[PDB]
Amino acid sequence: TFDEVILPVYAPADFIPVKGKGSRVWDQQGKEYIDFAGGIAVTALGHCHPALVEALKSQGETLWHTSNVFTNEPALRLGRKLIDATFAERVLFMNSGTEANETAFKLARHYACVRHSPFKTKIIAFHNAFHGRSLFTVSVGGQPKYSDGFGPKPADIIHVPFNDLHAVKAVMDDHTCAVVVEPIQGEGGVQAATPEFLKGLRDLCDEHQALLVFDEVQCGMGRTGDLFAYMHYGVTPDILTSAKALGGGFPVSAMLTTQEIASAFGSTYGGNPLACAVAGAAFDIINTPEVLQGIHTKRQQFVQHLQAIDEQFDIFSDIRGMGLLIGAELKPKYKGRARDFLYAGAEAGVMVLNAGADVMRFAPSLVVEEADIHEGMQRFAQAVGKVVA
Amino acid sequence: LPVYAPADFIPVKGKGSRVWDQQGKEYIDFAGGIAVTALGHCHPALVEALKSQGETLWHTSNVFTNEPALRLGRKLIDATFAERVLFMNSGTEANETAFKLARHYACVRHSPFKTKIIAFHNAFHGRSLFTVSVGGQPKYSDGFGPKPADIIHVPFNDLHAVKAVMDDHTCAVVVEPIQGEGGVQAATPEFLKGLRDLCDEHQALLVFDEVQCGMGRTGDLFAYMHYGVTPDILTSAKALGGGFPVSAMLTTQEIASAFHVGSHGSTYGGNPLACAVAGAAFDIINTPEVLQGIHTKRQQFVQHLQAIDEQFDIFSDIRGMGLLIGAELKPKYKGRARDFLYAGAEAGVMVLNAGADVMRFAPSLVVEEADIHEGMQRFAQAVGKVV
Ligand SMILES: *Cc1c(COP(=O)(O)O)cnc(C)c1O
Ligand SMILES: *Cc1c(COP(=O)(O)O)cnc(C)c1O
Repeated sequence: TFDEVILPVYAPADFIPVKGKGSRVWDQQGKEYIDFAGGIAVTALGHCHPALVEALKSQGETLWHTSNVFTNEPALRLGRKLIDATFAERVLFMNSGTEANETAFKLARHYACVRHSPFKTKIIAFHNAFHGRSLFTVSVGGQPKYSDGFGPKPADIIHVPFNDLHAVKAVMDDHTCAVVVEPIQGEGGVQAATPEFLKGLRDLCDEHQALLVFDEVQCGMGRTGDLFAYMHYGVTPDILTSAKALGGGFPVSAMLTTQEIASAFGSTYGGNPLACAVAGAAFDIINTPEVLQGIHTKRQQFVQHLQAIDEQFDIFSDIRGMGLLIGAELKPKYKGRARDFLYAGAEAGVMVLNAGADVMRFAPSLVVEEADIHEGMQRFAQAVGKVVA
Repeated sequence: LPVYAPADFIPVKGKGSRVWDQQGKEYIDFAGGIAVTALGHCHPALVEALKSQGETLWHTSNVFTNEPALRLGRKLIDATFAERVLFMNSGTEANETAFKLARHYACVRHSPFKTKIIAFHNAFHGRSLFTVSVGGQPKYSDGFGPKPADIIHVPFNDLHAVKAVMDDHTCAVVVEPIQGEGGVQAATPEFLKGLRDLCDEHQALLVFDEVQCGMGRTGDLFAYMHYGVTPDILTSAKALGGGFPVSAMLTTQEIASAFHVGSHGSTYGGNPLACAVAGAAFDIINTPEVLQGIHTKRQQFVQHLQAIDEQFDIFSDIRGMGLLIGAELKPKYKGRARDFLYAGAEAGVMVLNAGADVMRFAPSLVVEEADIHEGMQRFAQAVGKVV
């Protein structure tokens, strides 16, 4: 049915998920799967979490939609929660990570234009970066194969290697408006920024009067075991973007910044009432000491399994990432074959991810039960075993 | 300039075409959150779809399909020229997908140099850098650094201008069959058919932005059906989810095949919860009875607007299609649209603008006759206060 209905932009699994509860999912044939993928780090509280269902139902019988002309109570409440918990003084709500990034990039550009010079236009970004698939965001993204072939790209974007501080210093000048970076490049093989690199970015932005833009669409909202990855590093950005985990499955996103920067464009703008209600309930759960502590407990449970799998099958050269964003890089013998293990995983009843062709990625619910971790990782071990044999 | 609500106008509850704020003041909703809540607030069918799917499955990623998405895709394909659909979150994203597709199709089918996009003055297509550059308001596209190039703007309804700028290096013509933001201006039959013929001649794709005028708004499922002019690509949002963030890009198999695995496009797009709600909305809007009702209701609004002009002498033109209504103000009241809107709010009726000279109405497609009369009596009161 897929090939007959929707554009040839995706190559989906043979099975169709129909129901989810917690970190378990069922297809049309009733086959049960363990979810270590979370729809690519989106369902951070699992499927149909009672508190998120409650919020959806309660707001759903009250008010769904206002235009950006009006504010609404769920948006104001969520805005306040994000402002109180972060560096942010102002928040702008959208629907997707791409839109949040569009907003952040446009703001950095416009801030430079009005506060400094219309010629202050250079955006520094990184190879293997992913920021979305709109023309602008994909051009800021560091994957030419995704940005090629759509006509003239928005100009004045410069790409250098991730974690290469000297390259950044080399390209930055008084005509630079922003540095855009994922504190951890999720799609780009789960590579975390070094402390010196991220700190260095802050110093260079300060020097050249450019804005440091953190894309935390994937690595934000508790993913790393801190509310946002920047908190782990102790490096404060000028602008931050958040989505995916923000709504635990509901299409929602946020752009966070200071009042000084926001004024280039109330403490909150926009935000769908239904979306913000759900994101509010999601925030309330994730931003607790115990949930954040548990993310680190759960990571080591996952990592110990991956270490045991490697001890058995000689398969991983590296296990990396932060919190419940986990990357397992394949050894040279299994290079380029990440998709093979993902497919065998699904056959064994476990849903995993890739991060390029050389890396297995895990992004489960932040509250995934210990029992589900052990069962799912046993399934993945069997899947690995089938590929090896 | 921009219309913003004060601290004492915060909507907290909606029921049908009525809205209440924090202080419990009741409003009649003729705005629909800018033509979004096409079935009113908290419609029982849409609430039921939201709640039931909400207990089952909200989100899988696009490396999976889902039943609600398949069901909705099938319904759109069966009812339109479309053979393939791509689901996204917003009209902007749908337009991004459409414009990228037209560009990529030309690149692979003809030439990497076939890049020109023809768009129109006063057009609105969204607020991403690309979509706002295709949009026809330079004030909204200025000041964000280098714009994506090869976009040419000409006046809406000016066929000769289009003919003049089009060539073998043109990949697309992008147009709203009715320009909603741009003063509620409908394309003439000659103009829109002319666009089809020119796109045929130059092997360019005709892209209809029906984000505002689509999904029943005009009294047809899509505005293109009224005109009898079939586009190569169509975009839909707003009314599609009746308040739930959802959008769709509609095209043929031949065009869709230009995209391969990885060409696009989304994390949320194709969302099981979104598509279930949109399915329920589609099922209600795409019925002869609701679509007939839209024309009945339009005339009820128009008769009130005519009566207001008879008493107050404020309108020079009443236009639009279905329940997308534009009422242009007379020269003596140029630039007063915002003031009539705020006076409306004071009188307990929510209306829109379409530029500083035009009043816009985009109510629920099933707005009750009683709400129409009451709300327009409130608006007639608001007008009297202004004049
Ligand atoms: C997934 C992701 C995005 C894209 O967000 P959408 O919701 O797909 O628009 C952008 N940036 C990063 C780092 C991401 O991981
Ligand atoms: C409202 C509108 C859009 C924007 O859609 P979003 O959902 O706001 O991204 C684009 N084009 C037209 C014609 C519109 O009316």
